[PDB]
Amino acid sequence: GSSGSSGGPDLQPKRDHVLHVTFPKEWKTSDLYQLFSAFGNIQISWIDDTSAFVSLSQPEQVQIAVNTSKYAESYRIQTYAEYVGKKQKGKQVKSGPSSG
Repeated sequence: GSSGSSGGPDLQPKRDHVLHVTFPKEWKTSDLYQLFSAFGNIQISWIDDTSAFVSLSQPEQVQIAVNTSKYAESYRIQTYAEYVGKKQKGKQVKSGPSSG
């Protein structure tokens, strides 16, 4: 319990490198790594039974990782902002440059 409002932890930049991927439980760490393997060593974060996160080095890759999910129906990939957007939405016009 503490009073007053001060600073402390720095602020993190837009979560672009991160990608929200939702795959079926049937999947596994092998399916993820292997899939994204195209890029190389990555950090797969297990959130929920069907919720996972992906981390990349360069933003460019994002494009591809997104162009692949387009046709891919089994799984779905989207930008961190795009994903969260649904859950919470501040005050800023929204746009859907992708299916939807």
